Amino acid sequence: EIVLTQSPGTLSLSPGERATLSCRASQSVSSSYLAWYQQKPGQAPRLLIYGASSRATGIPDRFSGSGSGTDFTLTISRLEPEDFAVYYCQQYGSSPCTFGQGTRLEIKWSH
Amino acid sequence: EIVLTQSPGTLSLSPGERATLSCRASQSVSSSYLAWYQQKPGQAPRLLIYGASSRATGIPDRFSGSGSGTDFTLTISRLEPEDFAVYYCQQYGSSPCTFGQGTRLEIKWSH
Amino acid sequence: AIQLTQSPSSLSASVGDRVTITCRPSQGINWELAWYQQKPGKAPKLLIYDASSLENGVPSRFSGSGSGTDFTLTISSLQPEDFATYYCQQFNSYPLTFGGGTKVE
Amino acid sequence: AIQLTQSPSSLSASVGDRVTITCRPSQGINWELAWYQQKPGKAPKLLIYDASSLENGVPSRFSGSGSGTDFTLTISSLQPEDFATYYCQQFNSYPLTFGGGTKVE
Amino acid sequence: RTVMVNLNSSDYYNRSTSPWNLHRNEDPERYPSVIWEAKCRHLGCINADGNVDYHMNSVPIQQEILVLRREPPPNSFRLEKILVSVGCTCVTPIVHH
Amino acid sequence: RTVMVNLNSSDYYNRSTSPWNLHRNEDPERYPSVIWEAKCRHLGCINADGNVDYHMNSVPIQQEILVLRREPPPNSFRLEKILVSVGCTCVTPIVHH
Amino acid sequence: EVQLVESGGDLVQPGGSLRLSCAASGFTFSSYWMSWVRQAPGKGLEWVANIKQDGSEKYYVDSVKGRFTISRDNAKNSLYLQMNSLRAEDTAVYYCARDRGSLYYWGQGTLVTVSSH
Amino acid sequence: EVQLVESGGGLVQPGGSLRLSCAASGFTFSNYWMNWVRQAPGKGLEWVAAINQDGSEKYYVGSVKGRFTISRDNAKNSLYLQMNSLRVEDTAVYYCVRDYYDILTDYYIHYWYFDLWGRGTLVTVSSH
Amino acid sequence: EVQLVESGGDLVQPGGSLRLSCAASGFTFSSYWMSWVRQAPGKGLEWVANIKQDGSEKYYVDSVKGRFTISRDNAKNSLYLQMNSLRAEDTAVYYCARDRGSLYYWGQGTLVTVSSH
Amino acid sequence: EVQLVESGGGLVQPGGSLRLSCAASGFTFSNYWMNWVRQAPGKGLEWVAAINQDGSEKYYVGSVKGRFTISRDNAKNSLYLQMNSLRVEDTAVYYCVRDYYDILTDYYIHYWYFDLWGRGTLVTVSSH
Repeated sequence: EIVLTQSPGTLSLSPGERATLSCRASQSVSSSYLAWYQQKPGQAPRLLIYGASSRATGIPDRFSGSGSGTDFTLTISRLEPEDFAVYYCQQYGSSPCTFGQGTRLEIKWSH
Repeated sequence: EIVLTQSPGTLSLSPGERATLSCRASQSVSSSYLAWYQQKPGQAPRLLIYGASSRATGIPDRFSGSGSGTDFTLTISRLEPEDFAVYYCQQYGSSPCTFGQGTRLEIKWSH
Repeated sequence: AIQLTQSPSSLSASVGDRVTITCRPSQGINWELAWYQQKPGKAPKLLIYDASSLENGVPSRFSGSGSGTDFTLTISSLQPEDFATYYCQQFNSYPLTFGGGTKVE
Repeated sequence: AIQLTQSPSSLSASVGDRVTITCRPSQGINWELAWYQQKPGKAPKLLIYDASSLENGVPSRFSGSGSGTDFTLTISSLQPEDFATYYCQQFNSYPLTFGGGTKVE
Repeated sequence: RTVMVNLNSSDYYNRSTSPWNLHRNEDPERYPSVIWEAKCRHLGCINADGNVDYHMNSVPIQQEILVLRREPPPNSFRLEKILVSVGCTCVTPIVHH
Repeated sequence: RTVMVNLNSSDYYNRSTSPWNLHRNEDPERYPSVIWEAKCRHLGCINADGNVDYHMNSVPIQQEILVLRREPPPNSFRLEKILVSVGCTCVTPIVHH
Repeated sequence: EVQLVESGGDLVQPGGSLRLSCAASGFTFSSYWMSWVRQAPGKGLEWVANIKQDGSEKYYVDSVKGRFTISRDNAKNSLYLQMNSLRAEDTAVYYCARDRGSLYYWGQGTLVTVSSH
Repeated sequence: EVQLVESGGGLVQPGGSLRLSCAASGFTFSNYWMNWVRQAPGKGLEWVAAINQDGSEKYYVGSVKGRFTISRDNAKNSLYLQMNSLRVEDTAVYYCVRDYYDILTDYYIHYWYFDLWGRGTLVTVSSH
Repeated sequence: EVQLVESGGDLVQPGGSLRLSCAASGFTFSSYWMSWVRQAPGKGLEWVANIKQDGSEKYYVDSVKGRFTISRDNAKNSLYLQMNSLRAEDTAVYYCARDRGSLYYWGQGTLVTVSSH
Repeated sequence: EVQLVESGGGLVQPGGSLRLSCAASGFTFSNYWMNWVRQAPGKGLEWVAAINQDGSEKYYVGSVKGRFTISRDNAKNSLYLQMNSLRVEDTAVYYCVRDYYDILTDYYIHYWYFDLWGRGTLVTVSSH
């Protein structure tokens, strides 16, 4: 099985800043077959990204992805409080499909 | 892969005694598909046992086998000095076929 | 030489239309008829062989029927990409021949 | 009712012998002939269907030939286990019928 | 139309990771009258260790074949085409181009 | 003898662990005149991670089929039987009964 | 595996009746035709009758018409042969076999002896 | 508007049985592969089972072998999960999801990622 | 993948000669028949010639007999069309295609213009 | 009398190539699957490669992918091992072995164990 490890566990940034989330794989992920989901508190997950870099429909351009093999990133620009959610990566290049344990994103005030 | 671990590493017994050699597997071996080979110093291996308990042709009845799953034994009775050899187990129930690291059998005089 | 006659020479239709082209050989063949689609400037693409068998990768909207001296090509629900020229061809006897064609606009 | 005639009624051979049994229907059938091997006290075993096709699990030493009114069963190299009675049967028309048999000793 | 016609294992079924059994199919009016058809032994596949695995599936390989068939009826015949299970393969939900 | 005769995917090839390609085979004198035949893409099998594995092998599933063939020649026909590669399976050297 | 088990064979006097059973297992009984083939002691094979999956078609050897009746109970995976007005010539081991034309699966047989004593 | 609506969740004793249903609307259900993904309370997402368009192919996570069964009724536009011999570890929020697919060169390309999620249904396996 | 690349097309005067080439790749060239099909500007398709794998059999459309010669060099994975005594009617895009009866694999074509100026 | 006779072994520099042959006599070679098993000096037995009766199936240990090739010439009653891009770790005694087989229900049952062994041929990969 491909084990996906996400970083940081919890990320705290201010509105307007840029969040970078990592997804690392135990073996190379085939054909960049890596997706990202957003799960806001009390809601079901929503697909954000597919194929490492393509945006799902209705997803704004401030959400972006890149990566290949064993390392992938999800970038969220112009962070808004509504972005408070757990973000999961999921590969679909090896059977069974697997998920990372998630990155908890939280918005804070800057001193 | 099925990893086969043999015991003891070296076994020293006197002529006429009975030698017991163990072959343990990391996962259950299918259909008792476990063989034993004898490799005398300076010679190629010779098949002794197949299917855990059946004797190969020309093999005397003082060589016997038993076992299933993850534990198998090879018994050599009326030990003779000519029995000085490395004995290997080999499974053929899972791909790739694998061998144990061997048991070195040596004959000694009794005090 | 077997002469192959197509009908109509040309035609006009819209997306979703059920289009039917007809090939008629000079002498009765068995199933030895093939159908082709040619977009302008490109090499033809084989749609049907053995009068009724769809080729590898051809959409199911294309279908073929016929025997002897009457053969048809059908496009159940015409698509924007189906606007081309269609040719029938016989492989019954040498020289192999094609119909005059049918333009779809 | 199609009558099936076998020849010889019985025969003797040794291990390695090339044995040939002959079935002859009253009226010409196509390929609708089957061949069976019956050891004493046991149910028959199907060897051949469609006059010449070997059944699943049957050794290649068994072969079948024939058409219309002449049909044969061949055992290329007779084995110690092939000593049995062989029957032909037709599936051309009702009632289905069998030949009188051939004993192999 | 009518045409006149004249007339004429390495045991993968057991060594396959998607093994299969053969089931007999007989019609005395069809040529071939007997067709042995494959049926997958499992839902999943056998892994290298000989265990059933549900990360993959055994699926049958079907094929369209020509058969002769008596009409209606043993003198005249019809050429017909039927779907036949030939063996099994092991698939996963993933498309590897 | 001569008999008169009247006349009439889930994409496993990519999702299979023993994937295959189709190769065209044409004869204008044969019915079917076109037969697409399977060829295994690899010597080994694709494992669950998408990598080639040589602890197993892709092998083709062959089948004996009926075909019509012009004699010698388009009016008279001969019923013939040929060997055709339909798909691939994944085997190992081990027989699992 | 496919198994066919005949029963019912007995010693019966001429003019008597006997009902044979054939119990099937290892296949979907309702999907296949079933047959009865008999063999007189020291004699060859003789096809008797067959029956369609839904029992809507039955076929008989001339010598058994009127007397014998083939039937099946798909629920009970069983084939039947009701043998009335039994004649001496009916003495045979009766076998049930699956399918019509070429018979691959057979039972071990059941013996029917028609004799007066 | 596309929607997946799960039902069937509840509180069961270990060893208990439960059946989850998920009703699909707004799309052609028979065109999609469907999965069950679970999330243990306060924990991550884990794949449970997959089923193709006609249910001729069923895939399972190892932890549920011999216990769970994925099924579908394309006429009822529903996906099911028969959960037998339930364990405390099966305690999670169960989501039904539809798999993305493309039609390229007129071949159906299934992709094992989820473009639509249900709201989820809670399954609590506890003896006390 | 199967690729067929024609070349050789030029502007030639009536009575002239031209040799067309068709370079194949993606298949065992020596295992297949090859064909030439032409298409006059604004006109339909016309089959010209074909050639057996070993080049032992060639077939021609009547209008090209004597003049045109189909040939192949399996070593060089190439099909050829030697076109002598060129007539105005020979003006067409010439395509090479693989096989005989139904043509699945075609090249992009090479243009031959027979005109006096 | 049955025999397997290996040849081809020697001393090579890392990166070197070598070809081992093994000649079979006293039996019908084309009836057997054949393997190459190796033994590093003073160490255990390790499987290298397998080949079926007609060479339509070739199996390999992962450590030799892209480097070794098993082959056979059934007319020459010989088995071969083309060893390219040799490494110090390939230093061993290479044995060719024949696989046991049964004919049961008139089906060929191959068994991945070795009822006959050659004397072996030494392959030393060393730069100094």
